[PDB]
Amino acid sequence: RLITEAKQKNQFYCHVNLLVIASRKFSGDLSDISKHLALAITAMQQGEGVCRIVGVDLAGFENKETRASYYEHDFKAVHRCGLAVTAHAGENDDPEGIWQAVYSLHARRLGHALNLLEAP
Amino acid sequence: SRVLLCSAGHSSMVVPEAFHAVPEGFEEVHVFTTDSEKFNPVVLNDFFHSLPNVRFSITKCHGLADILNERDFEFYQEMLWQWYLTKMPDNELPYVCLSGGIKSMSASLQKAATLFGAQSVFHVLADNNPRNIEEMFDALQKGQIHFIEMGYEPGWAALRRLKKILPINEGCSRDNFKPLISKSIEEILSNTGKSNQLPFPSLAILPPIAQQWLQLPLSANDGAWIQNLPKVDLHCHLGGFATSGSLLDQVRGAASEPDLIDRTFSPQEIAGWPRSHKSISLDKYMELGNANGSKLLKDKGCLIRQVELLYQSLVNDNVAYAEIRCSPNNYADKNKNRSAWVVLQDINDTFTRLITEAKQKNQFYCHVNLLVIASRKFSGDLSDISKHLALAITAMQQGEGVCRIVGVDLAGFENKETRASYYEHDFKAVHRCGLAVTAHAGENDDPEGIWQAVYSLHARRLGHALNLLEAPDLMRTVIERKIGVEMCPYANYQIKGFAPMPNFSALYPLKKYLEAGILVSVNTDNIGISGANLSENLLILADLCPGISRMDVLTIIRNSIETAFISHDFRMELLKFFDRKIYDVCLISIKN
Amino acid sequence: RLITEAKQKNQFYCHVNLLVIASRKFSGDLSDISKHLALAITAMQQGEGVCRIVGVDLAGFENKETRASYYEHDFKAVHRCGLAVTAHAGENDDPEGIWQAVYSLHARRLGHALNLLEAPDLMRTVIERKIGVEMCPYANYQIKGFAPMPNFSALYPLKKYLEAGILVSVNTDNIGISGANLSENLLILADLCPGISRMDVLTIIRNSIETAFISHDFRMELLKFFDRKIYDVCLISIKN
RNA sequence: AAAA
Ligand SMILES: Nc1ncnc2c1ncn2[C@@H]1O[C@H](COP(=O)(O)OP(=O)(O)OP(=O)(O)O)[C@@H](O)[C@H]1O
Ligand SMILES: Nc1ncnc2c1ncn2[C@@H]1O[C@H](COP(=O)(O)OP(=O)(O)OP(=O)(O)O)[C@@H](O)[C@H]1O
Ligand SMILES: Nc1ncnc2c1ncn2[C@@H]1O[C@H](COP(=O)(O)OP(=O)(O)OP(=O)(O)O)[C@@H](O)[C@H]1O
Ligand SMILES: Nc1ncnc2c1ncn2[C@@H]1O[C@H](COP(=O)(O)OP(=O)(O)OP(=O)(O)O)[C@@H](O)[C@H]1O
Ligand SMILES: Nc1ncnc2c1ncn2[C@@H]1O[C@H](COP(=O)(O)OP(=O)(O)OP(=O)(O)O)[C@@H](O)[C@H]1O
Ligand SMILES: [Mg+2]
Ligand SMILES: [Mg+2]
Repeated sequence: RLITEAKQKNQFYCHVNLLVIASRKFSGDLSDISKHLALAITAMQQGEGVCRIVGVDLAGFENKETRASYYEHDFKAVHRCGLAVTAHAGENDDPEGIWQAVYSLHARRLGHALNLLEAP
Repeated sequence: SRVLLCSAGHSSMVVPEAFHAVPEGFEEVHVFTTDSEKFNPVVLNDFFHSLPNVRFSITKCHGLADILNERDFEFYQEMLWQWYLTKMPDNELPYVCLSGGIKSMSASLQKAATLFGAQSVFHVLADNNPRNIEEMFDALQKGQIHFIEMGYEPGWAALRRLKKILPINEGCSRDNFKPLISKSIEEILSNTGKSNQLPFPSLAILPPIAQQWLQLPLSANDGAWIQNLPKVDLHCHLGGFATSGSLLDQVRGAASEPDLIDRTFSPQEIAGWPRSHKSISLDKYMELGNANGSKLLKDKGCLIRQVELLYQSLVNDNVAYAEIRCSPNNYADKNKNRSAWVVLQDINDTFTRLITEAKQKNQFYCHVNLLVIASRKFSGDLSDISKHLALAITAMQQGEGVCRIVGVDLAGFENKETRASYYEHDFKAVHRCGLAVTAHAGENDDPEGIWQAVYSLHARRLGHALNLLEAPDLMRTVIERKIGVEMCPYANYQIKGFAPMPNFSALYPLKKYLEAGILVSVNTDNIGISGANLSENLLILADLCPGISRMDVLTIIRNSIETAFISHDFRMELLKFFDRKIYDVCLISIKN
Repeated sequence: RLITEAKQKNQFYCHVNLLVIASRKFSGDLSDISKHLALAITAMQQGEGVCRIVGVDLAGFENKETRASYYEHDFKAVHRCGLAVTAHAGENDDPEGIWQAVYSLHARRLGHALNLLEAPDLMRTVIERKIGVEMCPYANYQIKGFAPMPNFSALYPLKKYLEAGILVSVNTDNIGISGANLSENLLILADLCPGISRMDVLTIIRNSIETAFISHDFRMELLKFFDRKIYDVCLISIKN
């Protein structure tokens, strides 16, 4: 509605797309990842709209507890439907974890990841 | 009401002392007696017309005297039962006394009182055996005459529809007999776990005669009892309901945009439907329903009309719970901004609005839950099954509402490529979220396919699966894991062919499944395509599985309740309601 | 022999079945689990006898090192043969481990698992799949500690489990170590889980029958006899 | 076959 009403009066408007965060909790109810992935998959099917869901975010603690090497099975369907994958790598991003996120999770965008220079 | 019935023999003075039983007198009195001339109606008449408000009548059985023969006794019993049924008050049980006469007709009257109900069975006795009217007059004035009451009797609540279906029979002879009670009594036990398989514990409080009428084999004449029963349907496709006929016509008429619909196409008809004499292939069966479905339910109006008509058919069949299978993607299109999600939401909203409207008016309503069908390799890329799974998962999270999505449905084409052993990674999420899984594995699938469905997909129900006998280990693992199986007698009979299918020897294994303990259920698959609702689907078991009993029908209903994808609290509430309703109908359906 | 000689004189007898514990030692000889599984599978083939092997138990310390995320390859065969699996998830049973036991290990009945209250999804799965939980009142009360034991405010979850719909069975674990038989284990619930009723005890017995590893015909016969005996004892108690 |  905001984008459409800004376009109606012909002024500057910020096109906005949405990313559904698949947060890691590990304090129980780990089905939150599945719920978020399914919600994003069926939300992208809206079709119309200037604003639309374009992908998912791999937020949560980036520790070894919930890295990207465990959930390729979940994300095969996400890649099948056409949703891009973004991985948070702000803290304790071991090079092997980032490599797994790139190659097993097929992430097309890495969050932060300021320690890439250590692994050529 | 407040009626006496009594048996008059040599001494007719039993009728007045029976009349004086209560401390306020009665309203009507009728006495049945044999044809012997020893009994004097004049004594009863002179005692009785002094009270004109009391209607008195005498019935005599022609051709019977002293009842010294077995044929005499059977004729007297038949006549006395008919007379009791004719003089049965409409709403209230009558009073009856059996002090007079020999043991034969007294025991006959007691048995009749047990069979057709009696407000109070009592006995009258006196020390001096009064003969003249002043004799028992003085006896009752002093108090010598005592009233003997061995206890109230409720009788069997409904056995009076025999009066409706049998005529008055004023002119009778030695030919028109009804051995309908003797046959039940003989077949009580003339034939292990059948006695302990008692479902709906209130069935125990049923009359013993009713309890063993339930033990008698099911017959095609039990249609009214089957229809009046509250039933459960777990395999009912939404699309294959209004396939052809008037329902299809009105569904087409209620379209929002009638121009785009194709009213020209009609499905080919098989002679003898629904009791087809030739096997039909699965693709031909699906094509039989091409009139309705994806090519017609695209518009909102047709879908809403189909949902409303399906709910009306369900509630008109006395189905108290149903699990409708739907494929929202098949009725979705981006042309008018109609995704699968909004189609599913339309179905859910229509169902919940109908249920709430029917419940507010305090009418019988069918709680309906939805299953999202996840076809595999249907429209090209395999992303369709993942999209269906995600849609079902997201549809669960609605939470508030009467109708809710409870599980998903699967279908594998032939073997190998789509059986059960490839998508565990997909189904890990569907199991985490809480959805249930049902498999359509009935396409002559290998026992390994059923095994993978049971273990790899953790399916809680199996579609059809009529070939479990060849794999005893499969039967053992299905029974042990309490995995219910859903079979549609009409669809399975038409597609596969079961006796009395012409040129076919295979028998329906539903009876053997019930004996082995499988949580079997009876469903409809597609109502429109098969042309048979749940009632006749249950009724056809009298021919598909000869020797099945009414207890087996109630056990099938109980298994349908147990295997339904519902929460424990809701399951307990549904079980309580089903038990009460089943007791109510079984009390008032053995009448015929 | 004991059961047959009890039946011959026509007295009360206790039909017993055996569970082969798939124990863990980890001080060497890791093939012990495989040997136990094979022994149970072969012993099931005996066929005859009133007492027969009906399943296996995943006993031993349940630390994360030996959770149910590995031995699926072992237990595929045991599921194929027809042996039920019981998981001894007493201590340190994280929800992920119990979930793996339910789905990866296909456990038909769990041991203890008193911490299902905190996990709602796990409870819903356990209720829906109709898998029993074996909680021993005296053993859990002594080890874990619940009310009315001093300095312990944790409440026993048996009443909540029964209310939710869990197929809960009351057991003994060890008659000697705990010092209480099954009757005392059922009796202690009067104060361990206040507000529990006698009909709830009958429900517990029914759940124990339903979750037992027995064939359908034997289960029906057992249920018939149990209904008979329960009716008799209830009538006797109410008439005296 | 102790209101035939
Ligand atoms: N915030 C924005 N403001 C203006 N135009 C945008 C903006 N974001 C994207 N555009 C693009 O500019 C065009 C919007 O205006 P329009 O489609 O009428 O063409 P235009 O007027 O020639 O371009 P412009 O608006 O830059 O002058 C679109 O091509 C649109 O993709
Ligand atoms: N016996 C079956 N075997 C395989 N697939 C089936 C069967 N019955 C139904 N289906 C599935 O249902 C759909 C076929 O019907 P359709 O697509 O037209 O809509 P429907 O609501 O499922 O049923 P219908 O339209 O016939 O009333 C397909 O997705 C199909 O996979
Ligand atoms: N189609 C139905 N018709 C009538 N009652 C149903 C139906 N389906 C379920 N029930 C049960 O009836 C009750 C619905 O009404 P409600 O939940 O308010 O309780 P209730 O009114 O006391 O019971 P009842 O409606 O049988 O008199 C529930 O117990 C429900 O399980
Ligand atoms: N699983 C069993 N099946 C049958 N009888 C059993 C079973 N277990 C114990 N019994 C014995 O049967 C009796 C329990 O049922 P019940 O009291 O009704 O006697 P019953 O039915 O005459 O014996 P049965 O069931 O062997 O024919 C007890 O004597 C009991 O020792
Ligand atoms: N809480 C438990 N967890 C795992 N295993 C257990 C547990 N309790 C008993 N066991 C099993 O019992 C055995 C431990 O003791 P042991 O091997 O000496 O035989 P036991 O007679 O069953 O017990 P014990 O002799 O120590 O009293 C092992 O088989 C072990 O797996
Ligand atoms: Mg079907
Ligand atoms: Mg133990």
